[PDB]
Amino acid sequence: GYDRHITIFSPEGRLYQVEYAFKATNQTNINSLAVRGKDCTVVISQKKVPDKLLDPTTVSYIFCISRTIGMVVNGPIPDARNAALRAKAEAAEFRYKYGYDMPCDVLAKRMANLSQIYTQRAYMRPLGVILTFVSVDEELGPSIYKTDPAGYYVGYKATATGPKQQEITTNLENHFKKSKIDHINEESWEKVVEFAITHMIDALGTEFSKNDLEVGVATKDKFFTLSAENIEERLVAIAEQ
Amino acid sequence: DRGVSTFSPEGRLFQVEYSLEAIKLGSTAIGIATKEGVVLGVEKRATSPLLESDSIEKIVEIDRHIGCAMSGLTADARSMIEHARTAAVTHNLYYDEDINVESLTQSVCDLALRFGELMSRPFGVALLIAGHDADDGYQLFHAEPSGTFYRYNAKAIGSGSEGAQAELLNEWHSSLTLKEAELLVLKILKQVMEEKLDENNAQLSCITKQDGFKIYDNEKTAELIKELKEKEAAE
Amino acid sequence: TDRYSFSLTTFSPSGKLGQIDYALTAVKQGVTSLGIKATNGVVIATEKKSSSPLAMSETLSKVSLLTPDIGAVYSGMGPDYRVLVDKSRKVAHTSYKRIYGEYPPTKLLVSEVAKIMQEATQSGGVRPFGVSLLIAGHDEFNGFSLYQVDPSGSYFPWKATAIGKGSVAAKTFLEKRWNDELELEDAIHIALLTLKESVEGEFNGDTIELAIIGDENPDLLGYTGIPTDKGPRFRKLTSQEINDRLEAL
Amino acid sequence: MDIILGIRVQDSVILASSKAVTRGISVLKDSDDKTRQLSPHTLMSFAGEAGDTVQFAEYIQANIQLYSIREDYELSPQAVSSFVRQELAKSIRSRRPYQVNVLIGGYDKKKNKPELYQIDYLGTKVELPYGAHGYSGFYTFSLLDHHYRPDMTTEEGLDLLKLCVQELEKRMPMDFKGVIVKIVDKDGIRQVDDF
Amino acid sequence: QFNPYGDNGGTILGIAGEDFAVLAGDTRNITDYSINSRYEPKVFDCGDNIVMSANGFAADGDALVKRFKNSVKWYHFDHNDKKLSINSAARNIQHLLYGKRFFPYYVHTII
Amino acid sequence: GYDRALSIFSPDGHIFQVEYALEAVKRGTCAVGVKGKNCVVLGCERRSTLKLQDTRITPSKVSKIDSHVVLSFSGLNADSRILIEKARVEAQSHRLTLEDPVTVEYLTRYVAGVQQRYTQSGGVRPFGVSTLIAGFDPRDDEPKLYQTEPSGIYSSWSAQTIGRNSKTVREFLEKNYDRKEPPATVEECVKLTVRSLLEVVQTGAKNIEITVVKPDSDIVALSSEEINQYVTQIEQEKQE
Amino acid sequence: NNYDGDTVTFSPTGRLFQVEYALEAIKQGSVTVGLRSNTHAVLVALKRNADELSSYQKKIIKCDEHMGLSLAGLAPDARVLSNYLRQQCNYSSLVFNRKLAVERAGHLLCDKAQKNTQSYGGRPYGVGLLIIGYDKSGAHLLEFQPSGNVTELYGTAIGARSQGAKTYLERTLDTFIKIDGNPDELIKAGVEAISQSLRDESLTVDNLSIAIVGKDTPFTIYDGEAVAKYI
Amino acid sequence: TGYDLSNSVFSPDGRNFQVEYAVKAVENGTTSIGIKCNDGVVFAVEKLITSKLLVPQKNVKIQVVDRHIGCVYSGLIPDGRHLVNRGREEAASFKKLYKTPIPIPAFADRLGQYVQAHTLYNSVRPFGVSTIFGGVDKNGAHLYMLEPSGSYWGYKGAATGKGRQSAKAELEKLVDHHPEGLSAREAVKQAAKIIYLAHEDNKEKDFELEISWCSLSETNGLHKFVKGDLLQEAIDFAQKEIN
Amino acid sequence: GSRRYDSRTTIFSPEGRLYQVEYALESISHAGTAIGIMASDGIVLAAERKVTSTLLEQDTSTEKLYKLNDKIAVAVAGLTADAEILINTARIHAQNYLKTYNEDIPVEILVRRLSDIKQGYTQHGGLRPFGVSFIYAGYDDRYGYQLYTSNPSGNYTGWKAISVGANTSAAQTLLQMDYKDDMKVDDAIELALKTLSKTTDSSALTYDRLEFATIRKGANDGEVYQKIFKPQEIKDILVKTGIT
Repeated sequence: GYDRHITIFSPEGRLYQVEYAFKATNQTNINSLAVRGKDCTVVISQKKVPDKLLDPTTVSYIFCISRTIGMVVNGPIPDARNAALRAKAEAAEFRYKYGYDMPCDVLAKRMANLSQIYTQRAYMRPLGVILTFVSVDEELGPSIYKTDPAGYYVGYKATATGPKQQEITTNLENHFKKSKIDHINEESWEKVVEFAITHMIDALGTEFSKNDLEVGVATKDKFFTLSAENIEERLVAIAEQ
Repeated sequence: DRGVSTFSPEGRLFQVEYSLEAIKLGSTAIGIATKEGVVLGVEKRATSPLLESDSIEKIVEIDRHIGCAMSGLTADARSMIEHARTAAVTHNLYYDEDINVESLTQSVCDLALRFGELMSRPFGVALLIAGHDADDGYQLFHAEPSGTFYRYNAKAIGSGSEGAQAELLNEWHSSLTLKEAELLVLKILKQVMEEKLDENNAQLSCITKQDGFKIYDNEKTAELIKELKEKEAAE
Repeated sequence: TDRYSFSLTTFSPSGKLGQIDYALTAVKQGVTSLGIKATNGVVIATEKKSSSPLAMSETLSKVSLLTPDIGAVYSGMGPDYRVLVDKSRKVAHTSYKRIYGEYPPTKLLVSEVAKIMQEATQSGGVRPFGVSLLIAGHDEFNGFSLYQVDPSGSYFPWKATAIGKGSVAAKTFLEKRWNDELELEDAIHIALLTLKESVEGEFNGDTIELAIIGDENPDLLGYTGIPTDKGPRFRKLTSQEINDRLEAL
Repeated sequence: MDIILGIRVQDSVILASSKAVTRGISVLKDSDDKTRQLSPHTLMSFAGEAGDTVQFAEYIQANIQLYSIREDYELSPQAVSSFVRQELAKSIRSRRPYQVNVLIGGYDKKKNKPELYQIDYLGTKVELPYGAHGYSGFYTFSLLDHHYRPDMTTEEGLDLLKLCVQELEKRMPMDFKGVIVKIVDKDGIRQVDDF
Repeated sequence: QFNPYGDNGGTILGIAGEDFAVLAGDTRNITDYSINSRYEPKVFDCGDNIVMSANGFAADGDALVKRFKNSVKWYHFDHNDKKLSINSAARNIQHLLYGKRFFPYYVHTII
Repeated sequence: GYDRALSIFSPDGHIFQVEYALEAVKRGTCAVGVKGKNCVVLGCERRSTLKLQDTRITPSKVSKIDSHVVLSFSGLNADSRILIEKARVEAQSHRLTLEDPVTVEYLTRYVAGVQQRYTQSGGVRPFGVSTLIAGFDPRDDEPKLYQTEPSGIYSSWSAQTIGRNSKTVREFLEKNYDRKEPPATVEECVKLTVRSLLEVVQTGAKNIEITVVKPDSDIVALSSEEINQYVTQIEQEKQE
Repeated sequence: NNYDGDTVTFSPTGRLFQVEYALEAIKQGSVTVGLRSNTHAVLVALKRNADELSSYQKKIIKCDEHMGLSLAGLAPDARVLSNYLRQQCNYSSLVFNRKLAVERAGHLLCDKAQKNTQSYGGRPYGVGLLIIGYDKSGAHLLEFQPSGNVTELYGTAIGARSQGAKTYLERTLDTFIKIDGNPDELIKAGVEAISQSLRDESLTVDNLSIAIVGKDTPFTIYDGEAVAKYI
Repeated sequence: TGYDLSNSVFSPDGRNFQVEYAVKAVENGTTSIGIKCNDGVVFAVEKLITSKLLVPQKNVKIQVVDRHIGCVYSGLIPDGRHLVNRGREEAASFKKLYKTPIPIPAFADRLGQYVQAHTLYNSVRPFGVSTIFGGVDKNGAHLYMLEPSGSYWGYKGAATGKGRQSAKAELEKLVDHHPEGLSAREAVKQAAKIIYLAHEDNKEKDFELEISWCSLSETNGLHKFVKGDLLQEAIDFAQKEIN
Repeated sequence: GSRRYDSRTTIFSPEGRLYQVEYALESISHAGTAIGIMASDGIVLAAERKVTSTLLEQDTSTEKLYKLNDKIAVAVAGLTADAEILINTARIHAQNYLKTYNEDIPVEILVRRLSDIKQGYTQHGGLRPFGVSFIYAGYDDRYGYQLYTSNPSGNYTGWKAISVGANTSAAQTLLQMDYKDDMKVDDAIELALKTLSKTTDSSALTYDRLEFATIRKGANDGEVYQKIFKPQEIKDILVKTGIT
């Protein structure tokens, strides 16, 4: 049973250590979701600060990888920050060597290749994280690319990750079946954020205060996260209609 | 399995303890330190009568003032002897003098705990290192694969050792002559050896300040065996 | 420091290399892919089995250009395939193009990929690749060709074949229909027919990935004025081009 | 060192090599043998920088003797000369190149033919009816060009060589203290002991 | 171009008597035509009844004396506090000096 | 680099990989060496499960290390090549630096040292080989015969045998070899050697190889016929 | 038990068994005592012979003029660690013209031992050490365990039966700490403390090892006839 | 099973048991805490007096990094020293390239990445310490706590070791009773009390209190040990509250 | 640490055998049979491909017979990918030798090198051995026509006729029955195909399941020619020797 401890094949052609790394990915009990506007890419994630001794401003699973790229992580924070540091190093190096900003999809591929290596080389363990990369790419426009512990990645019209990803996913699928377009047809990112929060509320059947969420927005030439107060203003607009 | 450098629950290194077991299976070697010299004797233990027993080399010169006898996995001793010779000669090159017997012994013992996962296992041989220097006179040390070395007035190692050591406990005193030490080594070897002791299956050697390290001829040892036989028959 | 300097694939008492057998089992579970060789071309094809409908599956390319005249498809572990495609593209340059000033012939690029796969089967501290590849290509002196590469590093040339899930059925289907007079359009038609059998759901241009090695495409070169440079022979068919051929089905 | 000559006649190869060893101001020795037997039917003479000559020659000798034992077989003169050439060609792009020029005289027992190879320190190899290194060729080649025949006997080879050495002793400014002469043929290698 | 050497002047003198020895040196340290110090000791007690001076380039001289003193310390550690005899000290210093054969200590040493 | 301690001590003070190396030696074809008064003979058993073998080219069992020394072995054939190559390289290196060919004892000590090193280096297994090394020291006429084994111990022998059924042929040599009178000719020595192998061999056919080594690099392998005359004469004195 | 195969494995209760086993080797070692006043620091060590023909194994090692130690456990490990200390004392003198603070020596030993407790292939050191010295802040005594824990003390003991000596020193604390300017009295309290750990045998002239360092006293070791005075 | 025999192995429930066992060594250690005040941080730790023979004040536990950061830990003391040695190298190399002393959040991640690295391989063992650390940088005071998994967050107050539960509840009261904040001087007094309170779970032995602080106003943003009079006054204030 | 997962590929069993070598030999016994036969005027190599398909491109396919240089070829039994690693190494050694000595490498020197490489994987490095046995057919001007085999132990031996792969016991008995020293290449061709015909696990022996090669001094005057038979040429020699 040592084929269970390291990344070698089981007799059914499976990699158990990879499968168990996916299981670690839900250990924070956080759900996240990402959607695309006409001009922007929005990512939201639940925020849970279960201890009063914590400084809540330091509790985050959203990362500013470069000027243009944001990353939300589903998984434990040590592995999340390992991935974040590496992604930051890769994006900076890419710009130095090739003279232009690393695209969201290329960074996702690169991080996915690194992950592939941990599934084939025995001395390295997979990271127990799923990485959702967002930007407004200069060639491809609003972009969502997500990586997992198998070294798989793909681009998304929208996506969700966490213990309740299925509910959010089906909710999002239902909306897009209706609208028949690959994105939220909204001018302003404020409204795309409101859409994103609204559909998370429907899908999880729970309400949010301003401290229950984390929001990241990508626009042309920048990614930024919202303060509790920008989020409050979002929540207020949702309630008043 | 388990690491080659693992401690047991009693705080002993498994591999060192096990090499000590291999040493217990070795042919016997004995040394006796006197104020006139140190004697070193060994059981040769040829495995067949067709084996030419003067090709059995278990006593070995390290330098003019230092000799060495071994017991255990004797092939393991060759790199230890090579190191000891290099260290003695190197010290003389650097300092224009003889190296101390203890310093030489310590240098050999520094090799011993250099195993891991450096060599892959401890040495499976124990050494009796005998010699003379100006500061501490005639000296005999016992060098183990644990890297410990003890100084001794007399000592036996190998398969006959705790019978031989009991004997040495009784017979050693601070006034032994060289001649008396030689007979004693011969007598205790005779005692613990399977075969009948003679000049072709045991070997003697000494180190004196004057003549340095010497391995005895078979003819010379034959005479001492004869002389032993007669003194025993005389009470 | 990688301290796994020993093989993770070894011979069992029965002579089996377990990890290779298990890699082959992972390939067996994989989505079906196939290739057919015509007189004037080769076609490779597979199903784009999308993992969620929110996934944009045109961003996941199962059929890959290796050189302008060589393409590849796989069955098994997608991430293993993706890294092999990166290495294969590179080795085509480093161990051939930077030496001879031309792209490698299909069989030698296959040889290089195969060697990489063999080494993952014997080198210290790694597992075999969990993929089988089908590699189609053209070169001047060998013409059109199609190869399969397996997790062991073994490769074989085929007239037509299939790998993954429905391969036993697909191979029997292909044996009936293959002859040495097929024209590329015939082989495409047969590929589409064969592939329909192993596909459950949707079957259209957006769920099928199909590429050909055929005529030189001067329109895809990107420049004019060098007579001897006539364009890549590898071409991926569009969603629309596949659907046009699905009415003719 | 200084003069090394070789001539390949009908059935043998003759190598002639000077005896002097000069450390600047004094002739330290007048009986130096500038040659090594590489195998029973192959001889190599050498000249060039002090120390490097003998080091290179003994290194080559050790290698050919190793090959001979490993395979229980004597390499052909052509094979030995190719091995030597490669060593010098590799050496010329070294940190410190061997500054050594050689002649290889061998009798090929398979073809039953004497062979003479001339190789300089760059790894420049040529097979010749006669050859030399240094200035020796400048004084001797006009004589060899005149008298040489491919069907000469060994004794005619030695007589033509005597004439070459006489011209060297006449016109060359340095006293090279005569030559040691060795013959390589089907029976092996021997030294002519009065010359 | 950087010149790693200098000349600090100084003159030293050792004489062996029947049952004594003296090592003497002037205490002036100079560069070129300037005096750096009128009292910079240049003869040193090294332990074990050995005195030493390494005259010439003072940086190298100081480095050598310092290394020899250290070698005396380690001789005691390694050889049961045995006294380093003068002949043994001398051979030891040869090895300290020859270790820098191709980048020498620019000094004339006397013990 | 692969570093694993494969040769390690067991609780009873045994190194099993070395002991198992000896088991590989026991399985190998029998080899014997006998010294005469002015020669040494090496005899080797050839297992006769192999006809259609081409004997011109098939690796021979006795190997010249230099022109004056030979080596034979029992155990893993592939392993023996590694030791033979190293020994040949060392013989040339000794000639190059000392300006004298190796003594038989020096060469034995070298091979034995290589074998020992492979019993306490990480990542390697011991050689499954024991050797008989025989010849004459340069400018010496006293015959030499040594034995090495996987542990790296070595020693000198008046006569000795290794490999399968060597218990039996040692039995024979111990009762038939008189030290006070070694086989005083090539003939006597070769006859005593063929007799020792006949205890164990089967057909005295091409099952038995014999190599004679005399002083001054005089080394020759006997042929099937010449051995056959020994086999012949041996059984004709038997029926008696 | 399943967790004691190497130093890189915690047990389910958070223990490191290879380290605990290393600690066990010290417990089998011969007793050694350390104690200090405000002017001096003293080591006393009971040396062990192998038998009547054998020497008594030395327990005390000088590290510098102002520092040294005594060992209990694997002696070759003490040699490795004391050699390291010699080098570090030496480095401080040569580079900074500064005698290495005893406290700093303790920190360096801790860190050296720690590395052998957190990596594959290593083993912990199997020796305990008592380090005395006199530096710019006076007399000091340190106890080192191969877990890497180093502690500053007025007095202590390690080795077999060290508990007796240790209790004695605990009662005497208020007396011996005041033995300033009298080396011989401090040593007596040391020999008395170590006596609380003897059974069967007593302190003989080849048995006893004493070392002292202080105000105007280089670290010096007394063996043989030089300890008869205290027997 | 056998999933807990080797570091970096995921169990079937996605856990790294060797890290969880490291946490047991931490829970077994003495109590250590930190309190973030108005313009600084305070660190304090319980030091068990195993014997009379321990020289008082002399086995210092709190460690400075650079000049502006304090670190304290519970668990295996040598592991904590190893982590601080690494932190000192990271701080030096940051200051060398960037000139400015390392900011506290930047320093937190340096320790975090290093501790996390020791959960990636089976050839190393996780750290058997939880570390409370922080100080003042250009954006104000920062307090952090870092676990054997590499996990860290910023805190208002923090505690670890055997008396962690007691200290936490005490720390929570302070957070509730002072939304505006605590002065550095108040924080020192409070820290002394909380260690005294938490010492119940360790009552067998007596202990020695050790406190340090970095405060913009009180220490000029440098890390200093609380000594002499100010220490005594905090010991007294603590004695009172446990009486 | 990592020791836990180490198979220890280079250890003796208690009987003094090499586990991985033995198990590699077991693997090789399921490979298609290959046969070499040495005549006075050349050498034959014949080998059977493993269970084929009608869609396999035979005329561009090679799985058993490989050229090492113009004078030396090999037949492979075992893991094909492993074989190609070793084959490329042997091709390089041959060119190194030619460059160094300006003479073609003698057959045995090549064979010994490849065998030493295999031997190394059984003694050090902790890697699995190559799952390959070779038959070497070649010519040099010292020994003339030569046949060797090597196996995963790195042991090699010379033969007049030999088989490797599946059913070697049966094959070897059949070769031993009909082989004669004065036999010629055309006779050897027939013996090789007859032997494969009888030992095959297939229903019949057809051209599409064979690879075939001869090394003849049937190259004009003192020189040697290698001929790797095309599918049509294998088909003709099956008819001509009357097997189809």
